[PDB]
Amino acid sequence: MQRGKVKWFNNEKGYGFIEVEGGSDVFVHFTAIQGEGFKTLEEGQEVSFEIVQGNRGPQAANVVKL
Amino acid sequence: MQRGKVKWFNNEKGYGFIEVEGGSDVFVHFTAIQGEGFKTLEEGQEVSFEIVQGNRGPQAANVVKL
DNA sequence: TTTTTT
DNA sequence: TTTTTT
Ligand SMILES: [Ca+2]
Repeated sequence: MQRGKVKWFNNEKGYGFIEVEGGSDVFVHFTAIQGEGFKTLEEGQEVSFEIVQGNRGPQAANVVKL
Repeated sequence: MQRGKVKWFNNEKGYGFIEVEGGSDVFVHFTAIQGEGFKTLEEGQEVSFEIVQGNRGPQAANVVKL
């Protein structure tokens, strides 16, 4: 196990490097990253969903990218 | 269940709207989105990790944002 | 990205 | 975002 700080990361390429004090940078591919990822939708994305009603209006539930 | 097409989604705000044929747009909060999210690292992020050797050299495994 | 239009 | 330097 090692501690480091992300040197840079490129979201188009899916990788970057971690800097380590007194050592070489370490390559990181996105698939190695733990934890929940960032949830987003792109303009034009086809989706299925359920409609529900909240106190501020209707909204989508169970939104699946088709 | 309904189908639609994302009209716009704002990553800073964490929400957007889904267009549906013949109906009002439907609001979508990011927390309603299903599937794995986008895995990324931000420059300067402190991380822990393990090192493994692939056929192009060492790389990080089990990368956790601290 | 933490809640109703762009 | 699909694999070694911004
Ligand atoms: Ca307006």
